[PDB]
Amino acid sequence: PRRAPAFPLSDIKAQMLFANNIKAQQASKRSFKEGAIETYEGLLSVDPRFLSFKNELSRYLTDHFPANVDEYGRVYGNGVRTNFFGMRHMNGFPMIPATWPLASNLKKRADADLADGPVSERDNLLFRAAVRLMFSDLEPVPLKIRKGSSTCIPYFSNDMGTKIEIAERALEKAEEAGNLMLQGKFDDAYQLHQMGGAYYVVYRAQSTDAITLDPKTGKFVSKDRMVADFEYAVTGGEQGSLFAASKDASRLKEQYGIDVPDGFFCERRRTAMGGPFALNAPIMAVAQPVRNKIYSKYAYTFHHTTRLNKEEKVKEWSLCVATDVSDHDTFWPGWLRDLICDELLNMGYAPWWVKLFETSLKLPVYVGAPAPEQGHTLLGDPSNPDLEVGLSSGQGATDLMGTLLMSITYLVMQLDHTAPHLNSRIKDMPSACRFLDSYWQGHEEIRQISKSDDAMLGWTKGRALVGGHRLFEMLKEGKVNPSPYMKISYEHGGAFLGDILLYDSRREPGSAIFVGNINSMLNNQFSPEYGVQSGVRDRSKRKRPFPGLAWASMKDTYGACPIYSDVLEAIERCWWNAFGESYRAYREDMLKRDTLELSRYVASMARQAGLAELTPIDLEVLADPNKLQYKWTEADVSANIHEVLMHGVSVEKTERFLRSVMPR
RNA sequence: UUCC
Ligand SMILES: [Mn+2]
Repeated sequence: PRRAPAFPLSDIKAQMLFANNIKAQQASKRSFKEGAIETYEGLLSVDPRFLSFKNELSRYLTDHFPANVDEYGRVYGNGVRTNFFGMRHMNGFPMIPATWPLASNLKKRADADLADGPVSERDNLLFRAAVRLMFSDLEPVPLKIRKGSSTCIPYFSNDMGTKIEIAERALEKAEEAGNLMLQGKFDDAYQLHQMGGAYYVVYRAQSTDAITLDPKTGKFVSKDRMVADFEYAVTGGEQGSLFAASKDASRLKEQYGIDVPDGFFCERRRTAMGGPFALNAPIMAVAQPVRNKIYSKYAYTFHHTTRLNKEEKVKEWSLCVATDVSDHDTFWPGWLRDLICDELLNMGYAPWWVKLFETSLKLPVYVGAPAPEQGHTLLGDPSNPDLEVGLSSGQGATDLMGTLLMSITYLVMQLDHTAPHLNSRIKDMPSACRFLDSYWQGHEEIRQISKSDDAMLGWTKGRALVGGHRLFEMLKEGKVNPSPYMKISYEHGGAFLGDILLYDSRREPGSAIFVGNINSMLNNQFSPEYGVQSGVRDRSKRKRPFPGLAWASMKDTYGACPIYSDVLEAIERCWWNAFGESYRAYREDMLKRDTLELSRYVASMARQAGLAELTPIDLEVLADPNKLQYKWTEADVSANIHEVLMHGVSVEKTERFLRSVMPR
């Protein structure tokens, strides 16, 4: 299957990915880096008192609150779905090495017995119907840009004025670039408009990962995370090795003189990709309108906000199945990319725009530093984009691509195993569209609520119900994958978008409730993914702008957890043992300081008005903008708060851009 | 130095 071409940083093809400015040049050369994160102002993640705190808190909570998950993966009782040892990592120090991204996932999919295209005409009609329902009758809106985000290849600018110019210039020259691409002139498109080149691979921390305590040895064991070396990555797995990264932290003592307590490990690192902003801008200009459409018209299956918002839907079901998808982004099929482009062309979308979109899902990737003495290599040839990495995280519409794939995959699962009587409803495009439009509004006996690779599938009373139970049973047995498209299983400890579905003795959706995940509160408060970046003066540009504000939304977010009170008290007690101070007081102080500092960023609130007008979501997002990247959408945040985190491009300009893209 |  052809190895992918690879070029060292020194090669002209890689050099061309970095503009002649210090930032870009430094991004190209950055070597492996690690170090303790500043968990909170003045507190490092490896501070002896903090690790002592984590040791005691994790053992105590695990021992006193064992998981309550039944044989079908439904959590009940204490609402706990696992041990609490996940907090035992030296945050800021990664597992070595991180993985090289797979240049082609075709073999990976084939070996996993996944299909290389819609397996039946019905499936082909549904995937295409999804494209028609999602990309039709879109309303333009201004292109919003995250403050402080990098434009990556080739400029690596973080300056909002520069980003706005890049975005406006891109919406203006997109057509010309796309047509150049239609002519096979990728180098031209890239050199003239910076549309193309590659994704810049950045390795991010998944701060908490599974750890178990071996009753026999009394030693802790970290979950092995398999990583691919360069050979494996460029040959799509045909050669090279797939092996377990080392999470052993002993090295930190010898290397940095850091004391490492027993049972503390290095963090799991995941690949993330920064897209070339000039190419992403014209894609984002279409993506937001699509989100606005599916979150409004198809709100039932796609717009999720609070625990109660989700609860109201699942309540009406007779059966709720919490699914789980294995490695969604790397398994995502390039044929769906081509199917989507093809259908957009049929709907009348501008060819040059579709070309831009298709190319963004075939782009080469530049690998920075997976480990010491490794990296700085471009995978793929920018002159002719042909990678099959699956779904690139920094592409302008990754969320939509995952949602489109999975939503139809789940529907097909329901049709295949429970509702054959609904197949006659899907005879052609018009009927497929009508059926999908109704299914997505929650009007059929089979339903779902989903977002990318997270979802809950439902069956009301009816003919499909009996099949629903058979499907659930098949998932429990876990011997046969219920889908030809992705590896699907049931989630151990069913949850949807952060909220655990707590069942009572009846184990039925009608008497079940969504509660926050208490473990996530712990991950967020004691294992953040980033330090506080106290050296970045503009807080709005930090990964964690106002960390202290989360204390004010805690009760609203986790109050419904059965053991909420208990955890807060175990924390207070353990923090006292470790620091000789009150954690609560410590947090109230951080809350006060950040509340005072927030007024400096929000025109709305007076030079000291409280948080009175802000919602729980507003607060969680100010403390962790990332949640606006996987949990909520712009519309869920008060407008004056959204302005703090994002800046937009003129409405007139995106409006003019959209008009030229969409169907006449 | 990404992406509702
Ligand atoms: Mn789930």
